[PDB]
Amino acid sequence: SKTITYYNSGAVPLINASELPYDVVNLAFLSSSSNNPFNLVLSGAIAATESSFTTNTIEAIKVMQHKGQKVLISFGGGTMGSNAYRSLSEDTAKLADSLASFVKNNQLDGVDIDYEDTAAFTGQAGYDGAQFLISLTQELRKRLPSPDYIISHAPQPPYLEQGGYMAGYVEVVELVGQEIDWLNVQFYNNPPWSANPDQIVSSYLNYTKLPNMSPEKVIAGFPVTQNDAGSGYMPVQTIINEVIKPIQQQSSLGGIMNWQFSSDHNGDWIKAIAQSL
Repeated sequence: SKTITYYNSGAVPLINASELPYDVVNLAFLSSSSNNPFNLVLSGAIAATESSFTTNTIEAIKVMQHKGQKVLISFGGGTMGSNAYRSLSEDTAKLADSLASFVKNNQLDGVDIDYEDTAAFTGQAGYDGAQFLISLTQELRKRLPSPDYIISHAPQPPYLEQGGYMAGYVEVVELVGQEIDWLNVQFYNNPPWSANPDQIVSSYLNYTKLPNMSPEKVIAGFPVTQNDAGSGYMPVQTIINEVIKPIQQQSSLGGIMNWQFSSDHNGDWIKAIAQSL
């Protein structure tokens, strides 16, 4: 199983992650400028400017990588507009080249596609979101081959519900799941999954059985603290004993993701979770 975290807030120095039991750190975020959607800009504690990492970030990445940890840039995030994606969907190869260049020029291990434009799975966004994610994944994987590079996505549970109205990622995994390393499923901000372990477990198992998916390719994601999500916080003892152990009893568990690194005091959360894996 793998342990994954997102780094957006800088309240805890990034280099602290190099001494904690994380396998993957997603730097959040790279996203479209309001100006021109094909110009990608950085946000969060990683950014010295819109186009550059801070000095401390650059060093922390090297130290993490020396430890055998993988560091991805997360593209997207919750604040990226559907209108920017609509434009990008008309030239995914150009977007892929920009992302691949950012990964290579900053010596990263790949990309996390944190895509949250739900309306593009319901016919309300003026572009086909599933075909966008399918094409973007193919073009990115062309430029960032396995197994040297990682491509993850971060879907929300409705995206993966067979037969659902917003199940865009069912189509995604059916067409290009073999090219995706794993899914960081956000079991938060999404009723009725939020803080509902029984529903999280049954859905997790269903997702591992989608075409091209497996336990290894599905990571269960949670907020560290109450302030990390509008809904879905659960104490770590509940995650362990009502999510992790029930999944381990029936299948295997690809891993645990959290939002977000700087909310975890002294790394206690990841230490307890890791232990349980």
